[PDB]
Amino acid sequence: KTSFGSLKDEDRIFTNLYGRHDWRLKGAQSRGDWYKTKEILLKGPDWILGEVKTSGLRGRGGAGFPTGLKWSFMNKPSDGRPKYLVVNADEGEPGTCKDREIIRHDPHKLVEGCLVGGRAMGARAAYIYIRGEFYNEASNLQVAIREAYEAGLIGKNACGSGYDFDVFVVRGAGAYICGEETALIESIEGKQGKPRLKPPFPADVGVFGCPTTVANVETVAVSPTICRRGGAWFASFGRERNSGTKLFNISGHVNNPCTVEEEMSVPLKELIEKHAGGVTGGWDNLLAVIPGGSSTPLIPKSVCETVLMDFDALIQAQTGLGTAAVIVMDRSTDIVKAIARLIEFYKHESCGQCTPCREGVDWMNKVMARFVRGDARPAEIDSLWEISKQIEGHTICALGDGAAWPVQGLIRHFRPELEERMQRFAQQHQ
Amino acid sequence: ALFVHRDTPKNNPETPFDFTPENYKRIEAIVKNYPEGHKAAAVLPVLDLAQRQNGWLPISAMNKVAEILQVPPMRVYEVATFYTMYNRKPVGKYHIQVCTTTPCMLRNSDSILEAIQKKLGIKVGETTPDKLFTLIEVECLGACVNAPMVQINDNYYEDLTPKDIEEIIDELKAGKIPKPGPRSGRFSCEPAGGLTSLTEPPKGPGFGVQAGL
Amino acid sequence: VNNTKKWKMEFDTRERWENPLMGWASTADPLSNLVLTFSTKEDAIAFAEKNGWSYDVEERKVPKPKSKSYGANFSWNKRTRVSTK
Ligand SMILES: NC(=O)C1=CN([C@@H]2O[C@H](COP(=O)(O)OP(=O)(O)OC[C@H]3O[C@@H](n4cnc5c(N)ncnc54)[C@H](O)[C@@H]3O)[C@@H](O)[C@H]2O)C=CC1
Ligand SMILES: Cc1cc2nc3c(=O)[nH]c(=O)nc-3n(C[C@H](O)[C@H](O)[C@H](O)COP(=O)(O)O)c2cc1C
Ligand code: SF4
Ligand code: FES
Repeated sequence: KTSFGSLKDEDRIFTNLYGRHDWRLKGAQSRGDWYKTKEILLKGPDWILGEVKTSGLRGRGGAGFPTGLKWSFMNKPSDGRPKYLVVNADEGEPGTCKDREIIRHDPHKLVEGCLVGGRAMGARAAYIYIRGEFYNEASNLQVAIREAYEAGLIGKNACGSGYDFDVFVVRGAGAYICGEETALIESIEGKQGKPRLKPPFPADVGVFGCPTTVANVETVAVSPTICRRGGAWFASFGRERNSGTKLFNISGHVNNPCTVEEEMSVPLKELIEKHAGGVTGGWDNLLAVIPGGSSTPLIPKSVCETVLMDFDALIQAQTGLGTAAVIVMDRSTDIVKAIARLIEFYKHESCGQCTPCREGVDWMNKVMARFVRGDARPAEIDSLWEISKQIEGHTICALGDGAAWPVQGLIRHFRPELEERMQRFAQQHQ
Repeated sequence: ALFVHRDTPKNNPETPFDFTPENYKRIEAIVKNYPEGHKAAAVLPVLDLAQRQNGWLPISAMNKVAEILQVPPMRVYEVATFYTMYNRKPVGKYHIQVCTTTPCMLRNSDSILEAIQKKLGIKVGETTPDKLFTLIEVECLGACVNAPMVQINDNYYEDLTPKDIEEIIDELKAGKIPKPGPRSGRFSCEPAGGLTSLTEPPKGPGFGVQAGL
Repeated sequence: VNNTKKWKMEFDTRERWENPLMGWASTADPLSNLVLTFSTKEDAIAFAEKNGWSYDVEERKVPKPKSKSYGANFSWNKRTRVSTK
């Protein structure tokens, strides 16, 4: 298989993505959810971890770590501490609105994912750390969890398997940083959402100091479909090391901004011109695309023509796949205003723990605020580049990286527009 | 916008706060979601529960959450000043939150911020004099394909125009509660000109299930 | 810790009084500002004994090896949890 995309509706994992079917238990059981869950759980942890490792599932949260290799870190004998699957439903990334759709429209798929993943990792309970802004989605998921407790699908003797497993929902309180897994762990523990340093990875010391795996809503909700359909079925999509399907959020300057489930290595132009109705003003009106939400660097129109929407082809396009949140920016966009508003987001959403993010993201926001007006001299472009390189890899979590990278992409692909901004400032003010 | 407390006569450690008894049963249910010995993990819900009863957080709700969870009060003040939802000043009855990050800015959130400002006669951060509307300007709310959008207290109002948000403020001032949805033709997040996917009926239980299961 | 590397020989401090004109610290001690630096303890002891100075020796106090663990800030059951970070 050399061409990708054009995913059929029989291959969709997230049927009822759009809210057109019943999200409750009667609607979910007639779409395939909770089918033979007892038979999956009674095949033990090793079979489920083998199905996830065989599927080539990489972490849908945005980093793309191998999910079965990640979840096998819990597969070890206990030492008195309980074990916890913690589901990352925070989703603070600008551009990203897919986990909201999973929680709002396919909640039992997430609950069965919690059960299957927690059985795979020996977890006692599931904390679904949901965004506090998603109040309707959290009450929606709580109604589904009540339907799962009353059907005997979770809790004491889950699905008739003799495995006891609770599913808790924890609401956030308005922090983007509480999507990061250790800061999310600190936020569940009743503290400020400040990221822990690594090591200890959360499989050693996680929530309450227990063994813990934090996993995205999307990489959890696909796991019972992987265990039913087979790992080879999931691995038959996308390129190699880029297996499966993916939810995409096309937003910004397209005709039809939408969430859509697509095969992994689909071209960006095919995705936009098929599911989004194209760029406003046609494809020739395209200026730039932030491929995967705010933390990934932008790519210009010449790179968007041939690139594939998986992890490896976007790393080769010197950006990241990220959360697969495609923000489209047409030729009428002030791109420095957009990237500076993005860096303004990153300084309003930065917890303040370590020095390079706490100081340098505010200092990058001040430099970007002068760059929008042109109130600068061109030697401050390169300086800002080095400022980004002083934040990148020097911080605790990757929010410092996620604030350095849009600056780097903007400079790398749009230095002359910055320079002409500054020189027209210099000629109209001096 | 400050992160130190100054005792005013309406915000002091003798401002009357106490939970209702049904809120105490809710707090018992919250504390039972966590292991014994980690009652402090219930700081964020219970404090938010204190905001859902009182509308905001004086520094006796913080002290009550510190007292009934047996945590130090500074450990509650850190949570109350870290997280952007805990209102440490009394907001209006409808707390309008306009998202102006780049996916909502590219679909003209500035027009709707301006329309709310010229409908309410206030600007960002101010409250209307009848204490009904507090207009602030927030970051990404996770409704990016439904740009532009706002949030009012629990609800997302999506795919907005200036006329739509004027209508929403009209039927908020009339006492009614509007529908939390996209004000365009679509329903939640689908492509607007018809479905580009999922047009088939779902296959049902047992489709594609591998052998040996 | 770069000042805790070497041995020092000082002397007992003598009387410093107020100058009647300016209030300056007048002294009559010539050895008041005399600090000698030695690589080891035995060099300082040999130099004090060589010059007839009655001396006394304090031993080098190192900080003992501490046991540090960042994960110990987040224990399941121990008191060594942090309540803030
Ligand atoms: N989904 C969203 O809303 C957002 C997603 N992101 C994305 O998140 C990514 C950065 O997140 P991070 O978790 O910091 O990335 P990455 O450095 O940490 O690690 C990914 C996952 O693998 C695990 N892991 C990695 N090496 C491990 C090891 N040796 N042993 C055990 N576990 C190991 C980590 O615990 C983590 O859960 C970026 O790609 C960014 O685009 C960023 C912001 C928002
Ligand atoms: C600042 C920051 C915010 C993050 N926010 C989220 C998030 O909101 N949702 C999410 O699933 N992952 C988020 N992540 C990625 C997590 O660190 C982690 O990789 C993920 O939640 C769980 O791994 P997974 O991809 O295997 O599911 C964030 C990372 C950082 C650095
Ligand atoms: S880099 Fe920023 S987000 Fe990360 S621990 Fe430091 S202050 Fe927090
Ligand atoms: S950008 Fe406004 S909701 Fe995400």
